Amino acid sequence: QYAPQTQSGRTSIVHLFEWRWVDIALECERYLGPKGFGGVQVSPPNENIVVTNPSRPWWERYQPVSYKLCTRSGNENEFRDMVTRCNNVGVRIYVDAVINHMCGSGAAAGTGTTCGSYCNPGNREFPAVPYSAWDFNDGKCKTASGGIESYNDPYQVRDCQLVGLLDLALEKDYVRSMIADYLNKLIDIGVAGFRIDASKHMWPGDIKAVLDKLHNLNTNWFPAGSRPFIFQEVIDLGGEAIKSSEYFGNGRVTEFKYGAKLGTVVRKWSGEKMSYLKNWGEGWGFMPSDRALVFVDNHDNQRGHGAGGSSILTFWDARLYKIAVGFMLAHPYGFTRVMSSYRWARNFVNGEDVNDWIGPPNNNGVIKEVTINADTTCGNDWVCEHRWREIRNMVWFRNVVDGQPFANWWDNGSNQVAFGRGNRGFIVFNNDDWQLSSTLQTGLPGGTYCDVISGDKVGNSCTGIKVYVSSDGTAQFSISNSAEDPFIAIHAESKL
Ligand SMILES: C[C@H]1O[C@H](O[C@H]2[C@H](O)[C@@H](O)[C@@H](O)O[C@@H]2CO)[C@H](O)[C@@H](O)[C@@H]1N[C@H]1C=C(CO)[C@@H](O[C@H]2O[C@H](CO)[C@@H](O[C@H]3O[C@H](C)[C@@H](N[C@H]4C=C(CO)[C@@H](O)[C@H](O)[C@H]4O)[C@H](O)[C@H]3O)[C@H](O)[C@H]2O)[C@H](O)[C@H]1O
Ligand SMILES: *[C@H]1O[C@H](CO)[C@@H](O[C@H]2O[C@H](CO)[C@@H](O)[C@H](O)[C@H]2O)[C@H](O)[C@H]1O
Ligand SMILES: [Ca+2]
Ligand SMILES: [Cl-]
Ligand SMILES: [Cl-]
Ligand SMILES: [Cl-]
Ligand SMILES: [Cl-]
Repeated sequence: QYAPQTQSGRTSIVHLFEWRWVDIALECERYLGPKGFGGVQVSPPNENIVVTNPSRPWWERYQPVSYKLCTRSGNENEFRDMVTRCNNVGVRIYVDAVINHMCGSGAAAGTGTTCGSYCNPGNREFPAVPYSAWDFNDGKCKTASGGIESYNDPYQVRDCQLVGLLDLALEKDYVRSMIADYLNKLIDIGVAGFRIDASKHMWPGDIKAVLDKLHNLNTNWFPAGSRPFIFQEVIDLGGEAIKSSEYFGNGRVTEFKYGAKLGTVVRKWSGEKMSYLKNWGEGWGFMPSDRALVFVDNHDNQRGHGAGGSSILTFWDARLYKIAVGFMLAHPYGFTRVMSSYRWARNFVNGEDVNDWIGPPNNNGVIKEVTINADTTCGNDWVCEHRWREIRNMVWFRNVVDGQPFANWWDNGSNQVAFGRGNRGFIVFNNDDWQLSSTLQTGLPGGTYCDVISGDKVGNSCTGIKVYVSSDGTAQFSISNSAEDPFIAIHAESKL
């Protein structure tokens, strides 16, 4: 469950948050395949309740009403087409599996659902699965309200309702089997693995019991005997009762400490400095690298949901975000996930974005297609960070340097740092309020290399900055603190 099952040599996934299946299929073919991306995390593909107040928020997709593959992203045929087309160009599909719960316990009964299935939340009836009251944890929960009152009590976190959502009785083989049947349908379609939503809210052994029922991956695209990649969403910043490590036996775990601490460092908040990153990884108290799924931001915390707070860097802070994403994609720690977002109208009231519910770009609730501009950006308010040169080229960097060790660290004792990956790549950052002008050991063979942050190698030449590396492996890096992108990255495949 720990191996990502990407094509050999492909080292990242992108979250194409709220994208439609046909757009992802096209994106695999025209972009992600050719640009070396390993895979796509998709939004929940199972039927959800329609939320009309507020009007179609993103988060309605975390309120399941059946396991039918029919959502605002598309129907089952479109989903299958996507998985087929993406796998056929070497880009894997990872599903966001919403398995801890069904919809809100206070929701109305009816067929206000994305495929038209009936449900009666008050009576715990989901006939399209089917589930009945017997399949939920209302009895087992010991709080007066039926909700989680204290994260200090692991029983309540797992057995009570998370924000009022009906909590499935994951101890029951019936429930485990209903979930496995859904996940196995997806595996047989060709999905490579799963993000297990809300894993903190399930017992590790209940998750294990579900995972033990799972098929091997489809041999049209994977070697025989391949197990699905599992990454469990567990928020554990270091000060609550439930630990990430409780989940290591099932697969990887999201390391939320990563983006929280990196954001603080890059923002230079709380006295933090980039020079402190020399021992990034387990030296910062993180989980083992071979258990970690890492990311700068995710779909929750880029809009103030989940955890990390204001330190989280996002596309709204584009300059610093590119620096953080670049550091992450260069550093060997973890398996990397890059976010791909949409814009929304933020409205901060006493520090809270009261528009944090706004759903994807839409015409009257119908999700807009992703249009591609001549300059390779996207229209219709899709941000497409994974198309930014500075991020795409660092996705390629990580593939180029795969397997090479952290090497040749340098810092100025403040916020200028550099390091390499064996003899195959080197990166240099200036996050101080003054000039960087230093001659550094890169670990690379002598030659002239294209800086892949400012440009590209195009045939015989570089379209941006060029770095001349001496025969001894040293090079000067000159980066102004007023630079648009105050970091430079070179690697073996950017050499002229
Ligand atoms: C969002 C994450 O929440 C939890 O994280 C905790 C940390 O665990 C903790 O250490 C600390 O950092 O606080 C964090 C935030 O509280 C959780 O551990 C983590 O898994 C979460 N991310 C996962 C999980 C979910 C669930 O699938 C996603 O949550 C999102 O979707 C929710 C469902 O739509 C959305 O909630 C909306 O709907 C519910 C129903 C509503 N509650 C009202 C309704 C009912 C009855 O119907 C009443 O009984 C309730 O009392 C009412 O409040 C919410 O108000 C509404 O917003 C939620 O906001 C949204 O984040 C998440 O996307 C996943 O990644
Ligand atoms: C300076 O560096 C340290 C790591 O050397 C950062 O501390 C991190 O590591 C410890 C390890 O347990 C953890 O307890 C801290 O919360 C984490 O930040 C400091 O923050 C840097 O100031
Ligand atoms: Ca639960
Ligand atoms: Cl249970
Ligand atoms: Cl357990
Ligand atoms: Cl097999
Ligand atoms: Cl996540």
